[PDB]
Amino acid sequence: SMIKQRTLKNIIRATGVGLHSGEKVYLTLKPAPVDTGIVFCRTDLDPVVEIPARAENVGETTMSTTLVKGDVKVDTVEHLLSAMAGLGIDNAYVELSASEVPIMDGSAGPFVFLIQSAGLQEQEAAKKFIRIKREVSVEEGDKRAVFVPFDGFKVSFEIDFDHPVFRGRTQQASVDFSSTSFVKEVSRARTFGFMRDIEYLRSQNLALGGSVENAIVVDENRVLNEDGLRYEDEFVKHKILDAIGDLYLLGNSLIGEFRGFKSGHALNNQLLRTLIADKDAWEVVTFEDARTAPISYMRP
Ligand SMILES: C[C@@](CCn1ccc(-c2ccc(-n3nccn3)cc2)cc1=O)(C(=O)NO)S(C)(=O)=O
Ligand SMILES: C[C@@](CCn1ccc(-c2ccc(-n3nccn3)cc2)cc1=O)(C(=O)NO)S(C)(=O)=O
Ligand SMILES: [Cl-]
Ligand SMILES: [Zn+2]
Ligand SMILES: [Zn+2]
Repeated sequence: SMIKQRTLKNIIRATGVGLHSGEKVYLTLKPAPVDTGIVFCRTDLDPVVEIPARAENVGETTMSTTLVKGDVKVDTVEHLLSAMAGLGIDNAYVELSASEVPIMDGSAGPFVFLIQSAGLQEQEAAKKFIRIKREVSVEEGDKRAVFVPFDGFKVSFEIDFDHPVFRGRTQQASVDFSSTSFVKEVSRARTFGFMRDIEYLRSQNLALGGSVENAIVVDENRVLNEDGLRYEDEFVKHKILDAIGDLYLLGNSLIGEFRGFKSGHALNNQLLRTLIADKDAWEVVTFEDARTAPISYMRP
């Protein structure tokens, strides 16, 4: 059959705290009709404020990706969006009782598991993909983010931390999703930050919810998490996870390749804005036969 749009098969509920705000938050994911996209809804507000998870609604990009509308925000959307992108969810309502998505364990793992426990539902409309037709590159300072045409979906990233826990380690990684599992090899990679910064971050209402329970906390010369890392390259794999979530603000799955060098949320969003504006560089495609497409998805 054709590759169909997907939504949730059942309502998902989760509770947690915002990484940056520390606020308790209830998250509810609900099915949504064809061509809705992913839409966040601040249900603590009346009337609610609904913000489509789209590049045009990105306000702040300092320490997380934040959506804004009116006076209102939804902070830290990237890890949830990474899970929804990795599982191929097109349409969903994401209700939140506070201004920040819960951080869970710092990775996309818990969201992936909650979604896959609920199940996905195919819908009676073709899934639309954005295919990169021409290279699009943005740079600022020593940072670079690029889309290049590629028959599939592939994400590469390089970091360069002047820090003794990072020097001599694997700071580059490349994942081609024709051969590597998002679920197994990317989704579990946790966010990370530095003990040196915590008093300063908190003085700015950042990382107020952060701890070893939801982040890899790096001290001056060692990782503080007593149970260790999930991947030897967990840091760069988390940057790949972040990039997948930020890229999903295009609103559709990508057929193309992303390469990041010290990119973060701000440059990722600048890349999306430049791609969207360079309409010669992309097109929207659908697949009447899943067998012949360059990307394939797990059973729903
Ligand atoms: C079969 C296999 C891999 C399956 N697959 C397929 C697609 C994606 C994927 C993830 C993100 C995006 N995207 N983000 C932003 C925009 N678009 C697009 C596609 C992830 C994945 O995992 C598997 O087993 N998965 O468990 S495989 C044999 O390659 O291991
Ligand atoms: C932007 C980014 C990272 C986001 N982040 C994550 C964790 C912390 C953090 C820092 C210190 C502690 N802590 N100190 C003592 C005890 N606990 C706990 C958590 C700070 C932060 O800013 C990201 O993942 N965005 O999605 S990242 C990897 O791209 O730089
Ligand atoms: Cl950046
Ligand atoms: Zn992150
Ligand atoms: Zn052009």
